[PDB]
Amino acid sequence: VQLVESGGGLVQPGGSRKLSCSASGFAFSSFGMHWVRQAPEKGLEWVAYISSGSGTIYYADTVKGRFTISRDDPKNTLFLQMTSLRSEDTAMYYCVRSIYYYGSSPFDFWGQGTTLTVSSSDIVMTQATSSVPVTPGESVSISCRSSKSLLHSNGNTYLYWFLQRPGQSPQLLIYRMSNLASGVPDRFSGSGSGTAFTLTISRLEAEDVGVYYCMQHLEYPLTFGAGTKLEL
Amino acid sequence: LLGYSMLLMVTCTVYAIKTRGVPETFNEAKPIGFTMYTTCIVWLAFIPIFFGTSQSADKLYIQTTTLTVSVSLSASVSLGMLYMPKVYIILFHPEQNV
Amino acid sequence: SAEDKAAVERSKMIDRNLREDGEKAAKEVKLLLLGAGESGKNTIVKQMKIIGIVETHFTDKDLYFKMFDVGAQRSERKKWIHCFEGVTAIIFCVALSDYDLVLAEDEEMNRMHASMKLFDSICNNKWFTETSIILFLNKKDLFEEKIKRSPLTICYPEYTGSNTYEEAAAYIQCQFEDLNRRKDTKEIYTHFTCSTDTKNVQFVFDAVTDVIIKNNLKECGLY
Amino acid sequence: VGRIQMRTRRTLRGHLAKIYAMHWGTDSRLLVSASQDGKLIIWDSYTTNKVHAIPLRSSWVMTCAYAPSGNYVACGGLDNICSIYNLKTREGNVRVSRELAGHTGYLSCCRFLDDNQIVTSSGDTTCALWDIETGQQTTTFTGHTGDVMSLSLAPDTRLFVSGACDASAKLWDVREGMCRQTFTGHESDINAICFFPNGNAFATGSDDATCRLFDLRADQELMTYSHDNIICGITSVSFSKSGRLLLAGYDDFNCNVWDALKADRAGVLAGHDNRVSCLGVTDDGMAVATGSWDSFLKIWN
Amino acid sequence: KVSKAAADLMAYCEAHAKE
Amino acid sequence: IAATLFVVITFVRYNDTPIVKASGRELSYVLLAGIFLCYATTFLMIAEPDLGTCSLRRIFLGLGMSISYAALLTKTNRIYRIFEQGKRSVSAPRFISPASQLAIT
Ligand SMILES: O=C(Nc1cccc(Cl)c1)c1ccccn1
Repeated sequence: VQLVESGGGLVQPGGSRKLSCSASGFAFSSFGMHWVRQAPEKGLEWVAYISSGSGTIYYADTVKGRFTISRDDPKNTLFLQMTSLRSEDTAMYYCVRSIYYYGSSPFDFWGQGTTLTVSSSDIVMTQATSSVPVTPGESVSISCRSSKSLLHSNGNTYLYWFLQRPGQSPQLLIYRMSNLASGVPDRFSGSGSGTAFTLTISRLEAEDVGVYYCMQHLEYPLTFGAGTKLEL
Repeated sequence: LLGYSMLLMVTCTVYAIKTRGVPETFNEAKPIGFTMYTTCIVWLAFIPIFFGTSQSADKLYIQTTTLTVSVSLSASVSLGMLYMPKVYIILFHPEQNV
Repeated sequence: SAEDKAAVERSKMIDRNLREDGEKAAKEVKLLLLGAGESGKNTIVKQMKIIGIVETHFTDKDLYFKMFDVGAQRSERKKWIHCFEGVTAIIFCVALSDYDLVLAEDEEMNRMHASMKLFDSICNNKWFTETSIILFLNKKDLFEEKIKRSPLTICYPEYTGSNTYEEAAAYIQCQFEDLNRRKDTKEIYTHFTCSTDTKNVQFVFDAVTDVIIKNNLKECGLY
Repeated sequence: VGRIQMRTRRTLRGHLAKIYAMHWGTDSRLLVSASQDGKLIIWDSYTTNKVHAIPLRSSWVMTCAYAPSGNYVACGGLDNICSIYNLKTREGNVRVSRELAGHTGYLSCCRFLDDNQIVTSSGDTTCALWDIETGQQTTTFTGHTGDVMSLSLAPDTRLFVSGACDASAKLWDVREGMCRQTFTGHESDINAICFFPNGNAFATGSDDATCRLFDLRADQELMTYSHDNIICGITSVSFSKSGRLLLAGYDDFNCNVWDALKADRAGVLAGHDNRVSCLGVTDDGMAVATGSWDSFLKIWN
Repeated sequence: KVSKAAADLMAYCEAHAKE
Repeated sequence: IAATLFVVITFVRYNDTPIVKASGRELSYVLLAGIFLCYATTFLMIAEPDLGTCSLRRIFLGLGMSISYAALLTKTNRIYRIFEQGKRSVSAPRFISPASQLAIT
């Protein structure tokens, strides 16, 4: 119900530093834990994922021995065990809560995260037309690309929709098959035939400025939008 | 073959002495241990006569006869002193059969 | 298939929990407790405490017992008891202190025969005739303070015997244990009760063990 | 229609104790079942996995219910309280919402009228209407002659029938709470209760193999679907969304299916090594489910 | 009731390809 | 052989008696057939030492010194478990089913 990141960050250049976010107010025992990482300027990308019981050890396409995951289910917390350092590690790490079953809404609640500064097949799904300066009430529309179809023969589209307020944790708007999730308010919708998706928010108002994401969940390697730059 | 049989006998004996707490209805512990020991005695009697008459006449007359006699004696001891008391109770004393 | 694999793995994780929960339930022995109106069915449950169905749990020699009462539930007893099929032992409690009554306040029957009308019924319905029927003889102490008074002839006209505990005790078994038209599979474990002693729970363990052993013996054609 | 014998597409294993409860949601994709191991388990015939497994406070639970929106689940049993569980929770795990107490009678049917109202019927000869907000009996249905253990609702959410096992078959109303219609003439205690999808018919299943249906507008006995050589009883009954198919669960280790007017056997669902105590059809009408005492659940599609 | 029984002429559990 | 025939005749005639049921009626014909083979290896040895007979002697000896004491061993283990497990659980010690015992033997 409340997740905050701690453990360190910006301790020294070139020195490994493992970090962990504290969790509270939920089981976590039957909950998938992600380690989706945000680029320093724009872009929140996924690097690790563990399921209930530590059965699933899916990793990102940048496979390396330094990237590990450990489910602190007994502690309800989690482990990262960071090793070495790289220029790509200058980023903004978050924490993700997700569950997987019919009617479930994965990626509901995300923690505030912390900034980690370091010194010296895939859908990709980047919002191409991510620049529409419009005043409130203009019914903003955001379109994300898709290399192939996201329907895995199950009749639903494995796509997630996000909303990231400035200086705040990302909030999911509608989960797969274009249905509301996380108890977010109404007027949040959007769908398309195939390999083409759009955003439909009518009765536009404030408290929606920031960056938007377009996530695929067809298989192990996940991806999101590079960045949306729609403001008021 | 005799070593495998003796190992099976040892397991039977350890099992029999483990299951001694069963009441008299299923108390197949003392007869089983007795049968194990009797078969062991029969085989230990078979070993010297079989393995000693090597450089002697009538080796065929001794070895095969003593081996089959020991096998028959072990089988007879097992069958008789395992089931014959039960057959006795069944068809000679028709009062404990209920 | 990432979510489908996680959903499939979720069922496997739950299945492991079911096996662990089922293993505990499998070794747990179910006990059915029943009786007539104030027939001592509530006095027994107060014995193995330290050592509308209410459920009590206690441990006695690596056994997890669980009683399921019936006094607090008033419904059609003869048609909801199908859920209790498979209960290892059915503890029946009758107090030897109420073999007299002014009718029944609801019908024309004394408590002794009314209790005997439930003991026979519970061992004749085609749900419980597999394991056993455990009987408890409550109010054993107060029974003597009524046997030298008005005898058992009030309830049992055909009673012909002495007027002591030894003669009376043998009769009690005949009144209750000899209520089975079938004796090949069902057995009655008649044994008295102690007011302030732990021997009552001792009779529970071995009697439940005896029917448990016979249950395995009855299966596989070995009994 | 034809001789549609059976088609066991899948078998839902995992259960260990006897099953007396099975309900299907409005999405035609989720199934909920109860067992005596104190573990209420929610299934789904599309994938065959345990989506939720909420432990049960009373192992004697004899009934199940699924909310129309798929957000609540209820249990009854020989414990006299309805433990309402909210499926959609921020914490994720399934937890109890409110315990509906005040029955003093065994529980075997508590259908979900809506996301807020419950039509819990108990074995103390009286039914009740419950409210989630206050946890008190809004209505105090009384007037039956015996214990009632099986109800069935209607799509319009404005009428329900409470049938006790004494040839009562009393029809009540959700609001005014009085017996508007009564059907009598049954020769044995009833155990199965169903409602027509159209909302203008009503059938019963008793422990005499005499599964019969009646009419709401006119109180008379329709075709009784007389059995040929069946002497056992009936535990569960349900109606398909088509409305021209009768399905009942019998005590003779099998199930039988009839027609609306033919009143003849149209298929045997004998695939369970025990008596069948559960039956239900999806609101859409695709696939059928069956629960029994051998801790095995199967889907007939 | 007869009309309601035949109302769902395009129902399931008779012949279809969907699971 | 005569004693074994008498024993099997007695055991199959009174096949419902508890005393023969208590002795493992399922794992009793196997033991009696093993004793029969142990007896018949004597007749086999008496015959001519042909290649087939020489092989059959070894086969009979190897089978007879083991099948009887495995049927007995299996029965003992099963009974011990039945009572041993019943001291702490109701779900049976393991596969004490007659088909299981045969499979173990
Ligand atoms: O002779 C016997 N046993 C034996 C077995 C192997 C080697 C040796 Cl020197 C002795 C024996 C056994 C039983 C009774 C009498 N006697």
